[PDB]
Amino acid sequence: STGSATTTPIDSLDDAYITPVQIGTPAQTLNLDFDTGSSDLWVFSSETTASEVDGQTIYTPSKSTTAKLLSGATWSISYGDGSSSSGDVYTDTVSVGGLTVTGQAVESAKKVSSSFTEDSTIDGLLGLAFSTLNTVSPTQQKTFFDNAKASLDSPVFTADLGYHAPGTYNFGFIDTTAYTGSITYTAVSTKQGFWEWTSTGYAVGSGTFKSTSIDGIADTGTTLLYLPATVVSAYWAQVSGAKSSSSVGGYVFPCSATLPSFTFGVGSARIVIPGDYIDFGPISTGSSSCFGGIQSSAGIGINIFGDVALKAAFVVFNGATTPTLGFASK
Repeated sequence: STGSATTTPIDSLDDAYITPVQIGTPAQTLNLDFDTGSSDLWVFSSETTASEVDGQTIYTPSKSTTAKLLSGATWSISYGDGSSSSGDVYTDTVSVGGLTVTGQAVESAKKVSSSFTEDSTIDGLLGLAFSTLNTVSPTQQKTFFDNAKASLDSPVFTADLGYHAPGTYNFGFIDTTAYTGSITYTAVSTKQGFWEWTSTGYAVGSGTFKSTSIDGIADTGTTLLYLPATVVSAYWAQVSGAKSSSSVGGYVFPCSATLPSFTFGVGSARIVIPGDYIDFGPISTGSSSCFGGIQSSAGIGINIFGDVALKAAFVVFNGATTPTLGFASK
């Protein structure tokens, strides 16, 4: 089997991407944020505290003939940005782009934090990291990908995120028309439950490439590129007037600037992030100070290759017995 679904930016800044997902019988279609940095499939639901729902589409398990309460199971998750959600658990049929899993754990939110409530476009998350991070207790549950894997033509999924445009998540096959050149594969550590890999270095603009190992995670659910302070300082030093603002919470730059590209290494290969991808626009409406798309990971504890980096590439998440990650230009 295979599946293929279009993923669409939620706003003009590519702050996140949503992908339609069919849950239950008859299908209830919710727009979920596919997150390779977490391992819970959770949704706004008929059980979500009413004051915490503001425009989202909800899953109503009582209207699904295939829904079953997973008795005694609860879940609770926090994310790197301090947002959180929690609730109980159903199993139901879940389909993505024509690929169907029966008996998938669908985590129904009873509570969500304000950031989720305030984002009307995101109806929940679909985690695609390793199932060892799944938060369901007392019986940990598998991700959609792990459940699907044995049925897939090949045990892989791919992320092809667009810049200010739709893109694609494919399951079970590699679309050889979707990238240029060759895919370079690199080793993954699953020790922390993430798609964790080591970049071979970086360049700023047309500058020379610095060979240096940068350990980080491929995370479709994080908007920006978070790298060590040394690397980030070297980037922003090439933008006149750029500075780190403690009050704003990161590097800002004059909106009149033309940003340089940023290159990262994947083995001997190179992925180039165009300067435009690094512009996240005015810090507040009407401001001439713009927010940068490359920020320090110093306060986080891990480097994160988020959407800013990933959308410059065609990315293969290879879930073979020994997982690997592949990157191609496109």
